[PDB]
Amino acid sequence: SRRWFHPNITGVEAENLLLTRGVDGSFLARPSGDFTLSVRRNGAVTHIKIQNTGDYYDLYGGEKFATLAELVQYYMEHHGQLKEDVIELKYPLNCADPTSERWFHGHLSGKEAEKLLTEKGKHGSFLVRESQSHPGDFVLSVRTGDNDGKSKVTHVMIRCQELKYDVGGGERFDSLTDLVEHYKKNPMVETLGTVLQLKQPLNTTRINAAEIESRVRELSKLQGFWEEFETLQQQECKLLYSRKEGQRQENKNKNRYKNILPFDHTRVVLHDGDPNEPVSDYINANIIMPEKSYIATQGCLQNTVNDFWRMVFQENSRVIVMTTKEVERGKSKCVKYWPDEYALKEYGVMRVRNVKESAAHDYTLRELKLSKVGQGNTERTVWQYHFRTWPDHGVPSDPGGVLDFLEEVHHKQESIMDAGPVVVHCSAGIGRTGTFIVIDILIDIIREKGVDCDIDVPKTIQMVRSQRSGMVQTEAQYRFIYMAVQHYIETL
Ligand SMILES: CC1(N)CCN(c2cnc3c(Sc4ccccc4Cl)n[nH]c3n2)CC1
Repeated sequence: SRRWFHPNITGVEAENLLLTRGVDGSFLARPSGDFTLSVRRNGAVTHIKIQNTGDYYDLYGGEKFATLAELVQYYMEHHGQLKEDVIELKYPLNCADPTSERWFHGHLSGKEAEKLLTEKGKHGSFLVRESQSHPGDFVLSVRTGDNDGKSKVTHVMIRCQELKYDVGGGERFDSLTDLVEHYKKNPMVETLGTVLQLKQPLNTTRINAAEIESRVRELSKLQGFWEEFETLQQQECKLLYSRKEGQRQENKNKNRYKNILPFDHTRVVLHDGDPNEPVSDYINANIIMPEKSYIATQGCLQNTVNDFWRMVFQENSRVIVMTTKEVERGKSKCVKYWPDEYALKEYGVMRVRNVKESAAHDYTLRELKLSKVGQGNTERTVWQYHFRTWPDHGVPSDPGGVLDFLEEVHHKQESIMDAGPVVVHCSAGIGRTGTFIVIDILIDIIREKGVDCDIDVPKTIQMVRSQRSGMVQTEAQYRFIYMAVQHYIETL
């Protein structure tokens, strides 16, 4: 449900909430790109800092995580010993705000809402807005139907009385979300039969590509970007798919970050593994396919370089995108899994030759030759695109170089008949990596359909996040994906 996240409270409001409405074990998370976990223990409120500069959520005195929901789930089911004394996350302190619900539109007239539902709704599309006739109340607007008169818009008053909500009779809810949830499971039936089924929120995030700059300006006033992003973050609770294989003891040492793991149902499975190793089928990587496909994976560790090259070989991948230096801020992010220029190396049963490096402003290109040892004729060229100028924290101020990069990469991939997924990695393989993949997916739509096409940035991000945890980490990357797509639209 993710209700333990309060998008707009203060520290003192968080302590007050935990001391007066929580008990020991009660907790909540809140933003300050930094966040805080606030936890009551022994009648006192502690605040634990979470940092995310773009690769993962770094929790002080804890582990690193792909999403806040996975962070909370870990410390609520595994012990994870969040210590400091031990800090236990027992009871979510739920937030009642509706401001990051997909169906909440706050300020919105009835005629604007009828038009929105008319132009872009279907039977069951709905939304909730602030009542204008009755200050303080709210309105639920639903579309139902099959301009032939076969459809209609129905409005329903939501009374707000003593901070509780109701539709004029029956139960009174502590939040608009509790009311919507309730009347989603138990639809409202009009007198003459029509059941007001709340099937899906009206989609407002989808735009036509030509109007990108207009939306980017809309999102840049008072900020709209943060609202839209945090409404996406609110959807991360639906993506807690199992990641059992990555948690196996034999696979623990193959994870760069212990708790950042691939979903079981999209992970890359490696076959033809030597039968000597009990578990030879595992790597930290997920197939990403827009629903050109991709593999999103972490930066190699010394002990997974051989498994990485089994992946590349097995999937017929011909292009690798690296978006990290080998070492950043003095810390290892990816071991050097390719040979020096002109050299030849064996990695297990795989052999790689670095044929030639080419240096451009933002990136180096390494032309690798990959084959299986003892089996001539399996050789194929793999092109390694190594973006080197990405900032250690945050994102670039201008998307130009990233776009020139992705364009080259796309043309290489397209030029190779029956090439496999493009491999993309950074350190953890979710933040820079998801940003680059999402940008590439959006640009691909436009490449094929021109500027006269529909794009939906959060929808695409959600779709990539169902295939690997936390794809796209921060609001800064979110804005950067917009800004990149804008700049691509204006170069055509
Ligand atoms: C006015 C608002 N308060 C409410 C409506 N708006 C949305 C709508 N949808 C989302 C998502 S998710 C998502 C989007 C598209 C398809 C599928 C999914 Cl799951 N994240 N943020 C969002 N904001 C903007 C802010």
